[PDB]
Amino acid sequence: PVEVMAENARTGSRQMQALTPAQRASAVNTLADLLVSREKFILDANAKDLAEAQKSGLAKPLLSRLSLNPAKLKNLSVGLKQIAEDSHKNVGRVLRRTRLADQLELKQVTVPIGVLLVIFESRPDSLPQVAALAMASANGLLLKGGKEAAHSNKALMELVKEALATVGAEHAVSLVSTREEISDLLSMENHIDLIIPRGSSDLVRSIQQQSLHIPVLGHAEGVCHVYIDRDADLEKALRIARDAKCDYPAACNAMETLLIHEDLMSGAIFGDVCNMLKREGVKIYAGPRLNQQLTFGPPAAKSLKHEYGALECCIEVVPSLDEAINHIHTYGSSHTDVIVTENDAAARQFLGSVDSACVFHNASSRFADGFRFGLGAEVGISTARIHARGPVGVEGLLTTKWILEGQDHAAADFAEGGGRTWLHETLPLD
Amino acid sequence: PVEVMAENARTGSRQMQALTPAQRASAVNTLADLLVSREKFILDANAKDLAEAQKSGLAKPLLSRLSLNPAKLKNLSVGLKQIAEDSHKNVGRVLRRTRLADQLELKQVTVPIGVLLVIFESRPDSLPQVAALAMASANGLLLKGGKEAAHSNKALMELVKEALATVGAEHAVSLVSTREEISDLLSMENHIDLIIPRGSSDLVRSIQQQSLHIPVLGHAEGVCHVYIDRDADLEKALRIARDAKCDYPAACNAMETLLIHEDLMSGAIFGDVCNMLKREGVKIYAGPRLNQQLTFGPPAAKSLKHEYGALECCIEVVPSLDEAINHIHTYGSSHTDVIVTENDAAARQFLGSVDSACVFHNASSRFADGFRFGLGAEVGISTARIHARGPVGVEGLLTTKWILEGQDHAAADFAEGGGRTWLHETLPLD
Ligand SMILES: N[C@H](CCC(=O)OP(=O)(O)O)C(=O)O
Ligand SMILES: N[C@H](CCC(=O)OP(=O)(O)O)C(=O)O
Repeated sequence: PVEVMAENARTGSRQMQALTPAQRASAVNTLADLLVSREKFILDANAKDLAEAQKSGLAKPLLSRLSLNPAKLKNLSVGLKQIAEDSHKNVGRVLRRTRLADQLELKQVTVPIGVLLVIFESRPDSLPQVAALAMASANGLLLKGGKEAAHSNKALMELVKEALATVGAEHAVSLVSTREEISDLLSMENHIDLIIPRGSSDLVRSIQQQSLHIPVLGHAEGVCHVYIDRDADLEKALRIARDAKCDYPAACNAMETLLIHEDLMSGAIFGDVCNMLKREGVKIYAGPRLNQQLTFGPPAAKSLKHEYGALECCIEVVPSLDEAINHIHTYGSSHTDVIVTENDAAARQFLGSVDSACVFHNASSRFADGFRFGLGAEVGISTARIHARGPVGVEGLLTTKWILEGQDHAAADFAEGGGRTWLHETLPLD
Repeated sequence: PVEVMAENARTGSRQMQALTPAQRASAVNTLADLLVSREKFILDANAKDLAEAQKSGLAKPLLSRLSLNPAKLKNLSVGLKQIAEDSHKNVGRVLRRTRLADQLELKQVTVPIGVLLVIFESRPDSLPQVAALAMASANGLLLKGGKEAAHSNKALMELVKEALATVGAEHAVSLVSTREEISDLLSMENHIDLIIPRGSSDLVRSIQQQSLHIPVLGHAEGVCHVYIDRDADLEKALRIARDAKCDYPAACNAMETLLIHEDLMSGAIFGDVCNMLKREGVKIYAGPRLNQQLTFGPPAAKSLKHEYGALECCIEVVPSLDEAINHIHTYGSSHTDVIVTENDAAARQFLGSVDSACVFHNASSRFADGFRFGLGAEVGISTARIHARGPVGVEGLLTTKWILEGQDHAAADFAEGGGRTWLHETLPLD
């Protein structure tokens, strides 16, 4: 069934709630061990299921992401080991230690979010990742993929279920797929808490539109942007654009535009970068100001708010750093940004100005992946205006809960009628 | 108009964004000064407008909350002074200082939320509160009340507008009311960010239903709950129920139920508490188990998930502490809770168990107001599953923004093809 799953999930969440000390670390340890001890099973499952899917040939991005080999298995094992190691005290943590009057102290402890419902096109290299995520943040977890690789996902589900049942006393994790009517449970409320799409632009778009009245994660479209300044040496910009566009054209956080100080048009930079893009075979559009400054020009642009995911990168140019700010905040989804120059003043004003999901200074918008931030294995990428930004580390799955241990106190007793006063002494947090 | 207001708001937000050092503190200082220097104006405005509204006589809760006197003005002045004092460094704060490789350091700075849209029935003792809130968290602000007290609210708007224009160089705060079609702008997106209802149960309910796809605040219905244990001396429970129900029956966070160890039914506690409730004239319903244990009994109960706001408090009893947990998590909106006993073991298990918006140990659910937490003047009360819980302090209006200042780095350069490595040295945060 469906709802009984969610309730089993909540129950088990509270079950494993009181089991932090070396428990869940040991749990994901044994999970890694099981991952490295039942490989032939899961390897052959993935192989046969993907092979059976090949006869259909539904789409090359999927039919590529579906891959899985012992290398990826070693990678997942080591990543989950890292999560185990650094996941010591992400629950049951204090954040403030404050007193009000005699024997009147409070704090602000951490606590799970509840019953998450992750949705992704079958990239079965993800399932154990998020499973360890849940079992480290102790918040029980549902899962829901697509018909593709369903058998392999089922095998991984057996994996994680056994691994949890080792110690944990409850299967506080479940899979529900095979025609489960995304709109049906998506419409349901008061059981699921955080919808974490991961698959690709299709899922996140279809959700953000479809979804209504539910806390979600995941951005809309990774419309990056870049800037270069009159005080930037060129070869920087060159290799930067290389890392930016040349590397992984289908990446969510992959750059999709560019912007340059108009004055340095007279620096041959344009020719260098565009000849380089052609050396790497990159389709080129541009914008109105570029249509102005030159005669022949690359083709027109459909809409500045587009996305390509392949070797295509629009290009505009403006005179004002502030005009740059206007443009970034007007068109792009403000998922990312970057500045390249040597002056700090313009740089620091910029960094202090834009409200993207991050900024950089002589870096590569390919940097935003969490793993590159030493942030522990991320769970997604958020661009929403609340509760999480950019790389959503494991901390992006926790909330607060105030506790108070008084003796005999009350509200009216603190008024002038009683001998109760406020102190607000911020104790050293334990 | 409407949208131009929102855009003026965003512009001014970024305007005052780069003006932290003693600027906004001075701004709210001068705001308090103006509040204490143009009283006759605003006092007479409130007086005349409320008097004109009295002829209608729309509702006593409103026609009571509408009050305003020099005492309340002194109170607002001192509260905003407190906000000024403690609002030094809530923006431009670092949270982590981490390096990856040579000259590759990052951080995680704070940043406003954007363009908030607060909605409340006209309690004009609120407007300057939230205005100082915005101007301390630098996030520009809209405002939208009801037709009542519109003139007084307009006067306060003149107040705050002049106070901001003193220094701030932009009116990054605006009012839009007088028939502004809540559903119209509520439906609008991509300009407003956080909807903060404050008025009363009516507004929050009508919104939560009406609202769709927008980050909101404010709970649904402050269905509290209480527990008492077989290891609690009675007079505690007595004065606790006093402070709980007797004080402010219409309070959002006011208790609405009760629960007692069934064994101590044999302790005359029931008679004491109910005779006390009658001494304070409290309407009484109860629940099925109580219907069982006694014969005559108070009347039936419509639905356990109800709310009264007046001298009415349902009462149930269960044997199992865990059954208590089940009940709290099943019926109540889990806005609050409290335990009263002397054993820590049961107490500590409880506190570690329930997932309300807070818990207590020998306190009064009237405690949850933020001001009682030394938390600075709150802005609302959230019960949502994300981003804020219980007392939403001023910190509940801030987000994150990652910055990076590298030299010439890239993503592929960190692979084995380059001499780039990861360090993850958590520097001492500045
Ligand atoms: N393949 C990813 C890097 C590519 C990336 O941008 O992140 P992803 O969108 O695949 O989660 C990794 O292993 O860190
Ligand atoms: N009147 C409030 C206390 C009552 C209360 O529960 O808070 P409120 O719902 O009025 O914001 C105060 O001044 O702190």
